[PDB]
Amino acid sequence: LVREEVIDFSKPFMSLGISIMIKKPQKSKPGVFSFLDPLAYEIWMCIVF
Amino acid sequence: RMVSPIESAEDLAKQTEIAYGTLDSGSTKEFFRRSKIAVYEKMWSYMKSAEPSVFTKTTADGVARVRKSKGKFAFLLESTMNEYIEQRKPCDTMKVGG
Amino acid sequence: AYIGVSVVLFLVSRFSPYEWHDPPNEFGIFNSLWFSLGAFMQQGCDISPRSLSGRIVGGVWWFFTLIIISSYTANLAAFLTVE
Amino acid sequence: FSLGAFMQQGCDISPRSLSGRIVGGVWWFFTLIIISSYTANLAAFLTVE
Amino acid sequence: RGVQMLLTTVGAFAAFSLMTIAVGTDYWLYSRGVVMTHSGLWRTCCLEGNFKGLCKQIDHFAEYFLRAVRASSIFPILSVILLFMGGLCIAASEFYKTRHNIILSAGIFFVSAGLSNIIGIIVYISANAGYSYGWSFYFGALSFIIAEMVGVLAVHMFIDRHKQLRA
Amino acid sequence: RGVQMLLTTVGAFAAFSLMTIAVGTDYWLYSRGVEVMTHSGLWRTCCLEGNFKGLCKQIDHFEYFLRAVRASSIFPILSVILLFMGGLCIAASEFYKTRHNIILSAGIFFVSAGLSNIIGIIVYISANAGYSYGWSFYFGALSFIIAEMVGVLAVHMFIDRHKQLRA
Amino acid sequence: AKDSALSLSNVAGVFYILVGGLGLAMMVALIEFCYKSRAESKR
Amino acid sequence: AKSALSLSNVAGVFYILVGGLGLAMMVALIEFCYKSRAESKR
Repeated sequence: LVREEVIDFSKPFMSLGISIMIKKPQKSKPGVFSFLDPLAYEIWMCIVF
Repeated sequence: RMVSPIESAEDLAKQTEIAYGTLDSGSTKEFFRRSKIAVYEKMWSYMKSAEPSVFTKTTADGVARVRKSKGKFAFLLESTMNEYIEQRKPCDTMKVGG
Repeated sequence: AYIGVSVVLFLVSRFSPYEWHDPPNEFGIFNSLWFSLGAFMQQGCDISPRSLSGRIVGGVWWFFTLIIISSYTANLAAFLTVE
Repeated sequence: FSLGAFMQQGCDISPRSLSGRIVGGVWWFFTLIIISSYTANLAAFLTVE
Repeated sequence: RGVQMLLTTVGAFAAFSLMTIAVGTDYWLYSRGVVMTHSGLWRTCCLEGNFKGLCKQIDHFAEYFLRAVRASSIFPILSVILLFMGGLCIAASEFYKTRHNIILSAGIFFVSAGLSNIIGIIVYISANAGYSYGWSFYFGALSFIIAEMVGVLAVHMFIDRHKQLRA
Repeated sequence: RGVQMLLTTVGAFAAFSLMTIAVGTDYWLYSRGVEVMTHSGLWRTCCLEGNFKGLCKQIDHFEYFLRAVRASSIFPILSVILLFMGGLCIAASEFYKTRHNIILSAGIFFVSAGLSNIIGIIVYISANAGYSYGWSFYFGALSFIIAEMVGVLAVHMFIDRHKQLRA
Repeated sequence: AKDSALSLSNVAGVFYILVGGLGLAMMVALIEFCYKSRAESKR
Repeated sequence: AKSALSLSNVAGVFYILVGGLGLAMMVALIEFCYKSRAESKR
């Protein structure tokens, strides 16, 4: 608005906005107990029961 | 299959493990300060009272902070610049959400 | 881990004189090594520990064997599928 | 004994001598590797056509 | 019996010396770093280039717990301590030939030293994951094997002593 | 002997009370709903914070059979009923000391109760598929464990009574 | 465009569990032995 | 507003297991009742 009050703007030749930039997700170091990952925690609990 | 932690604005708003920041002085800063939308209200509240300060001197500093933070920092910036940086080496950053 | 498990099984099975009162069981060092090898291969039919401590050792060895062998098969399948 | 070991179906008797136990253990290792390879290659076949 | 005691003492000394050398020396791993270097539990030394022979303390610093346990090297040192205690028990057994629980204590110490050696090896390798292995790593492994064999010997000696008392 | 009666009665009461509290309370699952963080039980869901904090709302439970079973909560309630009947059998065994079949009955009830518990859990979690777990869920799990232990005790006591009678 | 051998770190937890179980078995056996030894000494 | 294997994938086998346990208890109790009735009438 401030600029438009002193100069004439054409229509937007390219539209943009505010966006979020994050580091690309990468392979995570396996956890100590990652060998339980294939089954859900509920499966293990019900197996014990 | 690698899944990003953040997928939208509200995802950033909900969590607190990942910090986010903008330029110290720029259009994004005023947009967040002056906003009237609850999600951006809570983002502005988090950002203004963030210790240490999440704001950066320049865009390059924000990009470097994102790259070196091991995914614990998210930079809010123009979509065009975000896309451009995403397509440049070392190709370790990407744009999320709308 | 195989060596350690076999040694600990022998120790907990045979050390105490209050059970000798012929040996209390069949778990010498040689028989402990045989039991551990068969357990890892998932083949043993011969003897299992009867004491609480021997059964703890056997159970943890069994869990280790299960996880390791499932991991081997799964990673081999992954190799072949990816190629 | 050899057939039961290969099919992974237990055993009535097990060798008690050092040499018999060497034979049994090496046969068991062979069986483990071969059966795992069969299952893995079958999975690879069924996954990718 | 004399042969068994001689073997137990020699094996205990061998395991203790091997573990002490493995902990003290700096040839656990060969890898590229600061350019091809050999590193132990504490230091990294360049074996080629201008700075050949220059050693630098390793910069160690759930993940924090692993890094702390690796930096302290609590488990290799605990294995050395347990081997020393087992050797002390074996030595003291001669002075007190009627107290048969000293042999049992020595056997327990040796088995526990082997177990802590296993834990230390696993922790070291896992921390590194986050190349090649040198002669001190295999000194530690050989120490583990000898410690387990000596523990088996000590337990056998305890059993034999109690069998003799029964008869 | 009396120690076994005491343990069985105390465990029966503990399991019954734990199951009743778990069925009655609302802290089974922590999730997000009506948006806002909420804690929900078998019947009600309440808001943990916001402008409606403290308000509770009946859960809208509507395979049709799974939905009906989950909504009725037939299996947790059946577990509570079976624990009550087992406690009644234990109490009655005091007055009729020569009727051993009461003790057996008690054991059976407890075992059955445990099994019912299992099914309930399996249904509950399954119904959630179509977060975190609160202390009511773990109260139910502990109730299952104690019920199985008390059933084992009661069966042992029946066996001991019949062995004494046999001699 | 937007378009292996599992290591010890993948299975470290099961090794820790195994060694902990070995230690627990040793402790249980030693506790029982000590209890029986004191009982024998008293009797 | 807008990996792991879940228990819903393997719920049927849990149901089968618990049903089999109930059936086993039922069979054992029926046999016990039959034998006890036979004993009483003798």
